[PDB]
Amino acid sequence: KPHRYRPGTVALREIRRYQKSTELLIRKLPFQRLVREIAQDFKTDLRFQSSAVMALQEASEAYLVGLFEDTNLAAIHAKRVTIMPKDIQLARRIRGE
Amino acid sequence: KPHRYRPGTVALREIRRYQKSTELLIRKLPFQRLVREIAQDFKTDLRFQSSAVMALQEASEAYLVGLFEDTNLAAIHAKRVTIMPKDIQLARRIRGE
Amino acid sequence: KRSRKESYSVYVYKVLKQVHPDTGISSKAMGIMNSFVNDIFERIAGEASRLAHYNKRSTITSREIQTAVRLLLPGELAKHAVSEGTKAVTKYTSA
Amino acid sequence: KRSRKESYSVYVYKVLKQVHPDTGISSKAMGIMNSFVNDIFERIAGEASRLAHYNKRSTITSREIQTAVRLLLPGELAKHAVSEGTKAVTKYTSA
Amino acid sequence: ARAKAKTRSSRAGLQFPVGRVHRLLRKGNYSERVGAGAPVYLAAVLEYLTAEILELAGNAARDNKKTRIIPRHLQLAIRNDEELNKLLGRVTIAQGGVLPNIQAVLLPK
Amino acid sequence: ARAKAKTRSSRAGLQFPVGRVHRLLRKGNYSERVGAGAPVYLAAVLEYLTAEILELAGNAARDNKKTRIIPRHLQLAIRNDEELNKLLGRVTIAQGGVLPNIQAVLLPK
Amino acid sequence: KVLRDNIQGITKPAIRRLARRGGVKRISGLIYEETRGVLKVFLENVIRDAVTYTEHAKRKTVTAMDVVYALKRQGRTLYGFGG
Amino acid sequence: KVLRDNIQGITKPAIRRLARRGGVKRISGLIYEETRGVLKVFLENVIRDAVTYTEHAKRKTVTAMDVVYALKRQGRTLYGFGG
Repeated sequence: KPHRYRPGTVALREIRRYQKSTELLIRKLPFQRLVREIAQDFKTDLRFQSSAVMALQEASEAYLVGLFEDTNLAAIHAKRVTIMPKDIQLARRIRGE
Repeated sequence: KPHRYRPGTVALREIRRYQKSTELLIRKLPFQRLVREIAQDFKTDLRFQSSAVMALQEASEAYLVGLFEDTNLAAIHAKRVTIMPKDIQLARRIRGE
Repeated sequence: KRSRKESYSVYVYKVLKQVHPDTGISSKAMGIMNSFVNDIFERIAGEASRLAHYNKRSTITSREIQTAVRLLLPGELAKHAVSEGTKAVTKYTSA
Repeated sequence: KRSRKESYSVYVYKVLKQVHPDTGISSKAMGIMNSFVNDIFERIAGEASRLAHYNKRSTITSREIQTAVRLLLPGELAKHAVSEGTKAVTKYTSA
Repeated sequence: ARAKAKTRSSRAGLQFPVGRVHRLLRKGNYSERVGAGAPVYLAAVLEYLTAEILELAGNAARDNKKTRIIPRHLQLAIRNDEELNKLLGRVTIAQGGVLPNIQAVLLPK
Repeated sequence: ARAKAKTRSSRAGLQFPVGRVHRLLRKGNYSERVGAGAPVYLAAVLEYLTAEILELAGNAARDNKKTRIIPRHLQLAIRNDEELNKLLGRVTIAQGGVLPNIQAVLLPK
Repeated sequence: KVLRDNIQGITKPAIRRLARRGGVKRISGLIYEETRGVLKVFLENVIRDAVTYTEHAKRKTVTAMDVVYALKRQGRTLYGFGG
Repeated sequence: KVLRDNIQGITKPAIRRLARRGGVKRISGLIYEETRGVLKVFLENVIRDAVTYTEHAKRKTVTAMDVVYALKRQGRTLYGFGG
């Protein structure tokens, strides 16, 4: 019978991997397209330095990392492990967003 | 039988009173004693403006009031109504202190 | 007499009498308005000074303060404050 | 033809060689060191400026920056920075 | 034959001081040089913010049947406008207390 | 007819530039005047901070057995020092990732 | 040249990778679209600021300086991009 | 002259009424000593800097202006005492 891990240990191997590794986690082209889409709504005909796109990429990944650490603290606070919408709402509201 | 209120009802009236009220909630001269005790740990025989002690007392009440806003949010986050030390520590950690 | 301690007292009093003829002000509320005008002045002036440094500009003008309003002030507060800023500067240039 | 762009390369290079003779540095770590020293310089300079304004002082002395680094640098780093800066101004005044 | 001393706030039609804000830009040491329209604009922004917040303060005072602004009125005026709340999230009003808000879980059924 | 130029970086014996820090203080527009000991003190603090963080970076890189420090090493250095974490609480390091910190309940058994 | 639905470009496994770097074991299914919304609002804030920096600068290309500076104002200071 | 215990000077009913202003309906018994410590730590952060302001100005008297500056440097700005 072919091998299959129990739920969770693949998640922790991912935890150890992308906490141990450093590389970018969002696919670069759709993130660039999302940024261009948002900036098109504010002032028309914008172009982007590529380094600016990777700068938004690093900053956005780290911002989500901080939020997901806060929701992790919220989830383990609520005796849970699986985070919920009200955890992000709590994290944003306590931080003041 | 003497009249008797149920728990929390007087607490809720106290709530609506203290958001309705605006005055200081810390005793003035004990707070002055505390701030002198903390001050003499850094520089001995310090002297205080009474306005400075009142400003410290207002800021301390503000800090604690906002801290219990966040603590009440964290308590209702965990499906509880009574706050706990882990709620205060959670709010303090998420805030960035 | 002593050294004069500058404030924004009569100015805010004129603003209140323009917006509310029958409503009064307390002294502690006036101290909070001094704190308000000083804090908002500090925020706008500091961020607009940094904007002046970033473009390597020796001048802070109405454009830098206008941009600083767009950064700091949210939404309709921002665009309305832009509107009264433009009416004020056009009235001043027309003397 | 190009225009010179300033960095903190050589100073961080000599410091890293002095604290570790064998250890090298990547380019991105160098950019982060440039950003770090720029951020800390701007923090200390702004706080020194605010201390200067608050007592109506138009000068920045080593006392002002000592006050600032006592404000910002937490705990043991504060007394060590006080020690190195005191030694530094000691050799500067003695020479 | 010197001209009459007119005031720049009245020149721009304002109440807040063009001259004092310009002097504080010169003495807050924020640039070497300051544009002339900048204090006029900054005074306009300050006067408009104070105008809205004093309008809400007078409205709150009329709501509480008081003819004089108390700092409680100021705190109620800050916290009941969400955009002014976002402007002043980190700022505490002296003797303003806090806005009356009770979470619905706390309230009984 | 003129003395040989010898830098105040060498006078203090600090490799951080006293002249350049003084130039950035004058052109960063923080006061009308700057005392001469202030950039010396600031450069000493700057060199101490850089020396301490680069010491931790070199130690962490040797712990990873790598002779060149990388932004991952900078993140490992900063997050493992409580005073540096206090200094850089809200500061993000590019491409450094995060300190490995798995909460205790997340571990199995 | 028209861009219409790029918020879905931040894929669900990309959100999973982000939460793995943040240290998350289990992610609910409702999480992905609202983290798209939260990240959307965050980029509205920082890109609105950077656009104001840009149009203040009278340039047409958003640069990394404007990005890092907008993050710097909001207490989200970023190193490594020339700051 | 010396003061040993003013942590108990912030009494338990005072913490109770502070949390009543905070919207807290119910308070655990272990809250009070912790909040006394937390307030003590917050006052360490404030008063250490406020002192450093005072001997920066070579003064012996702690002023309200120093307190205002120390609070606003932490981003906990207090209105009503400046000037």
